Amino acid sequence: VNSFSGYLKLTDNVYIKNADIVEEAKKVKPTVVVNAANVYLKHGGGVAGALNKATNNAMQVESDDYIATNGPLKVGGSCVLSGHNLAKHCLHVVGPNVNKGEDIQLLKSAYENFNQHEVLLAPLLSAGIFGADPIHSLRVCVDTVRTNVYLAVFDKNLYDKLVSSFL
Ligand SMILES: COC[C@H](O)C1(Nc2ncnc3[nH]c4cc(Br)ccc4c23)CC1
Ligand SMILES: [Cl-]
Repeated sequence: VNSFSGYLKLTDNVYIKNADIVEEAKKVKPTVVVNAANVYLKHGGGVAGALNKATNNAMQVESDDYIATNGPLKVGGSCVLSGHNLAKHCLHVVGPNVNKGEDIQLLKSAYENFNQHEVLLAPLLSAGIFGADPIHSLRVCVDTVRTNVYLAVFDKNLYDKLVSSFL
């Protein structure tokens, strides 16, 4: 039993809700919140901009030190950093950005990072400003993630389309 509330169950292990991931993280304080990161951990907009803003820029400060030490992530890769006031940990996951020409096949590799964590609160990777089809992202999520994932979808219209079209 866990504290996630109001989710629709899609499969044995995937759940979905129309919710602002920032407000959801603040309420649940999950062990892991997933950020829709880029390789530079520059949290300017989309989900990343919103999560970082909610930490009062502490996520960005921590991220800049991480990059100075380790260099950029790989597309499809991830790193675990602090969850600040939102979660115990933040899993920064880089899905391919279609508006940069990145291989959509890398989306499966990106979701594989979720399997290293038993339970996660997450957005749909590569959706939003990353330019991928969210219906496809949900399909890859369901077919790749085996751990327990709670997906927060900000847009109500998109949420209804994802549920109604789910196979
Ligand atoms: C149609 O594209 C939206 C997608 O659902 C997407 N973004 C989000 N997902 C889940 N929680 C979220 N809280 C936010 C707060 C701000 Br401000 C901006 C974006 C998000 C956000 C890309 C995954
Ligand atoms: Cl977004």
